[PDB]
Amino acid sequence: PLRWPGLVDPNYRVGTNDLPNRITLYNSLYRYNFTYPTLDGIMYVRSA
Amino acid sequence: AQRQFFGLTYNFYGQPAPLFDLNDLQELAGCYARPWTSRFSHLAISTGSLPVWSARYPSVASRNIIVNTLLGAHLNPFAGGQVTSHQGITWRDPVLSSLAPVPAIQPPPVWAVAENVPLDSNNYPTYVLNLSSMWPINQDVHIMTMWALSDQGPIYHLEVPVDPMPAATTAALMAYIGVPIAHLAQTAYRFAGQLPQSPDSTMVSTIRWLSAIWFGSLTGRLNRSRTCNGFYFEFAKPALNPDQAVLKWNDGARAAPPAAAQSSYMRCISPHWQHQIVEVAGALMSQSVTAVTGLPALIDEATLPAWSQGVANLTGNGQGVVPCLDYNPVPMAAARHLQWRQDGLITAAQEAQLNNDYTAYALTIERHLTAMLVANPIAAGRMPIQPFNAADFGQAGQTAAAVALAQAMFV
Amino acid sequence: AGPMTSDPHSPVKVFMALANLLAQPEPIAIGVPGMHQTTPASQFSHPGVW
Repeated sequence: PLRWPGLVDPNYRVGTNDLPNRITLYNSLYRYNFTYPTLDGIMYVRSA
Repeated sequence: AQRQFFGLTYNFYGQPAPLFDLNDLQELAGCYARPWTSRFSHLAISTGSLPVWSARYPSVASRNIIVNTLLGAHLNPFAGGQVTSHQGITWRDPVLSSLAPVPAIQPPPVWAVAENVPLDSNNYPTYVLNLSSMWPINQDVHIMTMWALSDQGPIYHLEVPVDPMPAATTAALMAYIGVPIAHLAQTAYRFAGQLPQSPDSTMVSTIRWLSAIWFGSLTGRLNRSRTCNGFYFEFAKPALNPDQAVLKWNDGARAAPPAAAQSSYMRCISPHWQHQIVEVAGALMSQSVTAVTGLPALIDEATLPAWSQGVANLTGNGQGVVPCLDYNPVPMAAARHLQWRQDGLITAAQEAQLNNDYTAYALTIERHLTAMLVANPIAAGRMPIQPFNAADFGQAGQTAAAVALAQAMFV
Repeated sequence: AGPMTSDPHSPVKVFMALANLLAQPEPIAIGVPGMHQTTPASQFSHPGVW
């Protein structure tokens, strides 16, 4: 069970690990939806 | 820009020497690289992604704490006007670009150890003469001072003007909507860190507002029901991990500006801050503003540790003195929840549940930290976590006054 | 043709248009951080940048 604390441990808290010593295979993470606007998508590109 | 700063080195908690080993220096400022903007290089969106739970540096604040202690051993030029060496390591150049072992031919004088050393920029003229390149030192020294001045949480400053937000800040914030607090804090640190800026700059006002909004939402005064010009912060569920906040903009009712300009100093009164990312990011973000603009006024000595009593250019008890408030997260959370119920965002049943969840969460942080301290006794020669006593987790502090300030701050 | 349109910002835009053409002979201080007398007038499209 030690490698799956976030799956079987009743006392598991989101946002914890033991990374420098052991690797856990089931965790919680973030995901993103960044967009990458071009320069002209930022400002009025024309003459100023 | 700003051609002058003042500072104060750390305090030895009874120990005879600054608390860090060679490995700490070698890892946290090695490789002959510039150490002057590294504070966020070892932070991320959340604790789950960080190795802050075990081994060396077993706390969120641990690394930055050690950094501050490390700097205290090498900031002598701003105290005595001369570069020195400590345990065989010194600066490579008068510009203080980086550290290296001492040369064998003409070693600099060995630093005489001391604690709580006041610092003046004027003691080292070459700094001003090379201000354009030595600017990053200003920010970090300020940060170190703002932390060194207090036990438990670091100190930071808040203020709200009587005017509405300028358009420039509005547009900037409208691009920072979905960003978590940690990323926001990095940009503020990155901005003020790398090149001189005048206080009359758009970013400066922008970050100033962010600190205000963060606190207002932290106290629960700013919510979906009531917002500052449409902005407010949203906090994660205590049932999973309340140590997270993101920016939000909303069509809710807008709070009126205060009758007069409000300002004060703040700090966390309880050890929880050492392992709570929102506290660290909020403090650093707020401190960045004061770094570029300097301290508006002397800090009140009334509620500060003994070494902080009457520090020149930093603390005072006279007329021109701004009080400093403090709070404990647990009572703060209860106040925030209560405000939500009164605004009608939640029912009474939910409010009781939220208090139980948050208290349970906070208990884990305390239990982790207290166990971590005995694992790293300060007598070992390095301080990964600031010492504390068990009763410190129970202090209510000035929390009642704090929410009162936000009450007056966002009418 | 100013007052014919329905854009609330139309008066300001009309004003700035002339201001752009008179930047050299009649320079003035536009007390808005982030704007200048030579900013294209059509872009003054918000309150608070008045």
